[PDB]
Amino acid sequence: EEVIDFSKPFMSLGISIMIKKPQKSKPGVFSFLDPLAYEIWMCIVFAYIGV
Amino acid sequence: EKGVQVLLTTIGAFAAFGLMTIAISTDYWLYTRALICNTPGGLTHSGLWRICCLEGLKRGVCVKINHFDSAEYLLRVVRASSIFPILSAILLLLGGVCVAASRVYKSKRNIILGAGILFVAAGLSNIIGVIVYISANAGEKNHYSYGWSFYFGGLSFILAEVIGVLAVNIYIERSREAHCQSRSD
Repeated sequence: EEVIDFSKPFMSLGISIMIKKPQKSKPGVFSFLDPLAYEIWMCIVFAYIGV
Repeated sequence: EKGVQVLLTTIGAFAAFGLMTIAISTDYWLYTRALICNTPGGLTHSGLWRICCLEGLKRGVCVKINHFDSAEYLLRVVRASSIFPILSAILLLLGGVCVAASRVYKSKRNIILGAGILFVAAGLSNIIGVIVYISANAGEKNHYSYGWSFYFGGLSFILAEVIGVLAVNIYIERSREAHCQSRSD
């Protein structure tokens, strides 16, 4: 701008983040526990013990 | 009788060992389509170690399989080593040897027991190897199929379990005979 003259921006932008699209993750061993949180499983174990 | 049961046990041990060695050495486990076939890809028949192209310009050439996330790494290692089918074959061999010894040291009755334990453990190891193989093949190129080597492994598993049953029955009969003879004496 010190040596030329600009116009008002015709397109405003900024820095941003590019990532690879999340894919269907390869199922993990012990993915059969995913429907319930770990805390539920531990409470189940200790309720079994207590009962 | 006892003799025929022992004969069946030894025959089954030999047959299962042979089938499993054949399946391990053989390279006809999986029929699929692969990118590295010189033209989604070309037909291939694979195994545990090497893969061979069929119906292609590079027909008949067989090349070592290029394997390669901690769990994925461990699975790849176990699949590459194929330690579980090999262990199954080794345990079958040792069980057959123990049976042959039982054909000599007729007094020691805790031998035809080790044979049965080894046969059952071999069946379990074969199950594990099959699971590992199937899991590792999958990734994330269709209409794939399994060959006669895979079913040789399955037959080996079935035979091993059967002969383990027979060996345990033999141990039962022998221990019962000895115990009844002793108590009545």
